[PDB]
Amino acid sequence: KDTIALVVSTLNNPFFVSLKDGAQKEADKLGYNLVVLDSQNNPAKELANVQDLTVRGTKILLINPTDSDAVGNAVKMANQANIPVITLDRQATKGEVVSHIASDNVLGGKIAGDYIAKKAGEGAKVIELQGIAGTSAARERGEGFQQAVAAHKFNVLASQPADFDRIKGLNVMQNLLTAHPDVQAVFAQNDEMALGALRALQTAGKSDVMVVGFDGTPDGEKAVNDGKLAATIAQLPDQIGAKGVETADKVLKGEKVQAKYPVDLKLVVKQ
Ligand SMILES: O[C@@H]1[C@H](O)[C@H](O)CO[C@H]1O
Repeated sequence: KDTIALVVSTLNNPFFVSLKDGAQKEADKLGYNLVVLDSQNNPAKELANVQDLTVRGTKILLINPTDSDAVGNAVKMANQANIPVITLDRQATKGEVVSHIASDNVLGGKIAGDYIAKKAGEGAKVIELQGIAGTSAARERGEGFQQAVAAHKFNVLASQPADFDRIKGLNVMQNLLTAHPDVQAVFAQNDEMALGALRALQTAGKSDVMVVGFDGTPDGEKAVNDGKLAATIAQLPDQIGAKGVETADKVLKGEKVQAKYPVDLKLVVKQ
């Protein structure tokens, strides 16, 4: 059996658990052996992971970068070892990559902002909880959101990273709340940060603030259904993982593939 490796940025996020499951299901279907390694949001750990795999008989590397710019060295190592690289969800700024599979994050950010404008109104006072700086995903969602900002004349009270993490999201929101009690809406660049922000609002007795997340994870969708989260932009993590293994199969089979494969987004609201 050929071995495909999946190096994921972290497993402490339901989104990446789903991405891993999607890849696992497809590997099983296509008869591949899937090795999963966790970089734990650490570029140093990611590099060590890739160095390790290059001598394990790995046929293809599926990588979800911890950082789009820092991952370059790891990609170049796979390149030297003649192991084809396919990036999933986040881009690699440097190094040779055969294919990239991800959502349109610029569109996602604009769509989230447009929905805020539709509910809280034009000129609304907003806070943005950004993802990990250095990732294409955070960068693109910010750009998209900025389009909605200019379009809807939003007043951005504060924008700050909470690293796609639920606990950091809670703490950052708690601190921002004390300095900006007049916030009307929050765009959280992923559901984990959105759920943390909701807990901060809960602790603070602020039920009047509209929160929009991103991912459509099981927890994210439940909160929308329970009326706590106003909306989330659903991605298809499982399909990103499956598409990665499928593309890996073609490459190994000598079939040529597209350099970029888009996966659809969907706005999710209650009802
Ligand atoms: O697209 C993914 C998901 O939003 C995840 O929750 C954080 O990392 C991003 O790159």
